[PDB]
Amino acid sequence: MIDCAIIGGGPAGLSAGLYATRGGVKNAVLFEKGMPGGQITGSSEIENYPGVKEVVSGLDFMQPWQEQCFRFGLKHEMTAVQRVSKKDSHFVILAEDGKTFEAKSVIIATGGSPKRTGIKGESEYWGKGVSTCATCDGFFYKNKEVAVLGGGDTAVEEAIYLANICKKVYLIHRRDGFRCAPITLEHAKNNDKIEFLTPYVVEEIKGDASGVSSLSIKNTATNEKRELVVPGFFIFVGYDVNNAVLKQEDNSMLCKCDEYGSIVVDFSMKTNVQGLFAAGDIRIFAPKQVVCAASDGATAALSVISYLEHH
Amino acid sequence: MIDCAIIGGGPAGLSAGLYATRGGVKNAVLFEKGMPGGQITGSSEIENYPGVKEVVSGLDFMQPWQEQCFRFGLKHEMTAVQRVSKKDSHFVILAEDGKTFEAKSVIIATGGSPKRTGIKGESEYWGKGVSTCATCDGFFYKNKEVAVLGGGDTAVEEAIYLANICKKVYLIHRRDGFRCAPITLEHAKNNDKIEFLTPYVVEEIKGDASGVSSLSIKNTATNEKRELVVPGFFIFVGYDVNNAVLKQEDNSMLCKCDEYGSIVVDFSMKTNVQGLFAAGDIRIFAPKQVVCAASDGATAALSVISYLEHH
Ligand SMILES: Cc1cc2nc3c(=O)[nH]c(=O)nc-3n(C[C@H](O)[C@H](O)[C@H](O)COP(=O)(O)OP(=O)(O)OC[C@H]3O[C@@H](n4cnc5c(N)ncnc54)[C@H](O)[C@@H]3O)c2cc1C
Ligand SMILES: Cc1cc2nc3c(=O)[nH]c(=O)nc-3n(C[C@H](O)[C@H](O)[C@H](O)COP(=O)(O)OP(=O)(O)OC[C@H]3O[C@@H](n4cnc5c(N)ncnc54)[C@H](O)[C@@H]3O)c2cc1C
Ligand SMILES: NC(=O)c1ccc[n+]([C@@H]2O[C@H](COP(=O)([O-])OP(=O)(O)OC[C@H]3O[C@@H](n4cnc5c(N)ncnc54)[C@H](OP(=O)(O)O)[C@@H]3O)[C@@H](O)[C@H]2O)c1
Ligand SMILES: NC(=O)c1ccc[n+]([C@@H]2O[C@H](COP(=O)([O-])OP(=O)(O)OC[C@H]3O[C@@H](n4cnc5c(N)ncnc54)[C@H](OP(=O)(O)O)[C@@H]3O)[C@@H](O)[C@H]2O)c1
Repeated sequence: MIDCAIIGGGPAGLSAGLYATRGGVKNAVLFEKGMPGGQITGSSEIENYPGVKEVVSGLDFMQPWQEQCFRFGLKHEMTAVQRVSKKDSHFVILAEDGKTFEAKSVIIATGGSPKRTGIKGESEYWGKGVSTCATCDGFFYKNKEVAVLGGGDTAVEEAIYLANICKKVYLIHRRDGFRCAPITLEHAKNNDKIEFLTPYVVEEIKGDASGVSSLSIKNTATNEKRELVVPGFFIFVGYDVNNAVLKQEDNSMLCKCDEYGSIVVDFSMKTNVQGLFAAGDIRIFAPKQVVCAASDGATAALSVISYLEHH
Repeated sequence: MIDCAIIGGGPAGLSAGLYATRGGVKNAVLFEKGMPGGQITGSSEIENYPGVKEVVSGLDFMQPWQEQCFRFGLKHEMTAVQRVSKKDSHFVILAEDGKTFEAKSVIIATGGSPKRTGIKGESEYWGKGVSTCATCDGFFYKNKEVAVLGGGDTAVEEAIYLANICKKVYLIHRRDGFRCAPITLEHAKNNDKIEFLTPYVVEEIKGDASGVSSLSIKNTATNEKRELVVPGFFIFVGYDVNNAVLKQEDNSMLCKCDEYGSIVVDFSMKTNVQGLFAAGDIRIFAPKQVVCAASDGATAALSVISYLEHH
């Protein structure tokens, strides 16, 4: 059977594959439902991966990972995994096509999904002015004006963060009330670089081939419309980790997860199930950066190597 | 005063500097006693950093980090730091030459130090067949023979690791007795791909332009000398994390450390001291890889950014 099955081919899984195979794992298989690369391939520009000097698209950034991470014997399985289960001292991987695979160890590296809005223009402008990543994309708008959408802890915290980089932040939310921590709302309210736009909705994201240039917004109470001119629009309307593969036939989870469904790991990326590891945005307290996902992947692979030595 | 003082300019410190400054920290200073880059600059060949497909020396690998990590305003203070201390709500950085600097937050990124033997040829062939990093360099010797020096947990564990990649591992130690865990010695003694050479000392590491080619070894019970032909020599004769800057005037330690002196951190790279973070090989459970060190630096910088917003 497979020595290590890696579920997901974003930076976490790719790095895990590289490390596992270069660490002597003889039969490592990367399961990935599309082309490996993960979420960054949706972005028109990345500049914050340490050691990579030139600013390029996310797709171009991930291109060299394909040859490199497979250079040491990693195998690809292009399929959507439906379920990972533990059976005796190994794992059973069920694919959506009905195929089954068996593995001695497993690294879950399935990432997560920012919640989207379906606002007109969102799909076209995703990654070219529409972002869900303030750390990744904020600095591209240094001394420029941007808008933020949402009323939770993430939206308000990120508005505050962006206010220290951008000239001005328009915080757009569909009610006068917010569900973030009152203390955080207090801080945002007292920041002169944040302009609250409530109760508002965004009706259209406008731009051209080079990206976003304006938002059509509307006051929900008065129906007054306005065209807000900004090159960056940050959407923080929620988030869900991709933990579907953990769900067992009896509805339980494969391994321990937190309140939000993220996989609990220790510093070795070990779950509470022997031979099961996790890496990247799927795990608790993940920073949601490529370098961090890749580090988790490496760490999980090193833990797999140690586990397989004794098993 | 300085917003964030980053102590050490290896991949952890460099990545922290990049992230801190791209996150809007206006006055971030990287304290580094030499040229930034850290331990990888001793190696002649790196291939395992996810996303960098070219195989180049460690010095060349780190060259682009110099421009990139400083592109967003980071400053470099070229000095050896003697101590980091708390002073009311900020920190004082004391240099070995007596200069002092005040900072609002600090990231400790000082790495660690493998112990050197001083054996003839060790300096000459460092990073050219002499290594202290089995993950970094092991795979270069796939299906070749290598030697490992030392008799502790690290030497014997790494001999076992290398025996799963190499054709044969010679485990050389200056006594018949080992100080590793009993079960580890048992595993190694019963591994057919490990040959014990005890009690022996290595008198010289020999090579040519291509790197290491042989060792001169002496049996110290019989005084018999002979040549051992191997292209790779791994030295594991001890290790110390670089935690000297934590030691206070009153001999107390600045923050909580583990039994080996490594800094305790949470998943946000926070120590038990407010405004003090750590990153890289200095912190507990560090995998000792550039991508991991860089991930920690990024994470610590994100925590600095949040800290400074509230302070
Ligand atoms: C708009 C945008 C811009 C970004 N720009 C940057 C940036 O500038 N810098 C940066 O560091 N990061 C950037 N990122 C990437 C970000 O940091 C992510 O956090 C990172 O990609 C997470 O990596 P991961 O490997 O954990 O997960 P993901 O990237 O989500 O990868 C998971 C992979 O698993 C696959 N998968 C999931 N479920 C299954 C299944 N059941 N079976 C098979 N395959 C499965 C998915 O198809 C995907 O390829 C950006 C993200 C976005 C959305
Ligand atoms: C032989 C060898 C080969 C390697 N090759 C690879 C490889 O192929 N792949 C890989 O991923 N990694 C490689 N590395 C690097 C390795 O991964 C290290 O674990 C990594 O460099 C740790 O990074 P760090 O930033 O935590 O610490 P370090 O790299 O140790 O950097 C710490 C920096 O802090 C400075 N510093 C320390 N104390 C002070 C002070 N008091 N004042 C001022 N400055 C200070 C030091 O001068 C140093 O530059 C190699 C290491 C070795 C020894
Ligand atoms: N510091 C912390 O402890 C911390 C930090 C960040 C996140 N978290 C937690 O992590 C979880 C995630 O929260 P998070 O803010 O991502 O989001 P979360 O609280 O769900 O909030 C989502 C927000 O987006 C709004 N929204 C949803 N769909 C929308 C749409 N289609 N159009 C416009 N607005 C829309 C919601 O509006 P309504 O309010 O009108 O429904 C809500 O304000 C929460 O439990 C949060 O507390 C904690
Ligand atoms: N799994 C784990 O928990 C784990 C894993 C790794 C390390 N550790 C711990 O980390 C600490 C460091 O261990 P480590 O093995 O790096 O080193 P360590 O225990 O100091 O052992 C060093 C070894 O190198 C030998 N040596 C020292 N100087 C030498 C020289 N100049 N020439 C030849 N041989 C020399 C020593 O010989 P002598 O024996 O003759 O003095 C000893 O066998 C230890 O506490 C170890 O237990 C724990």
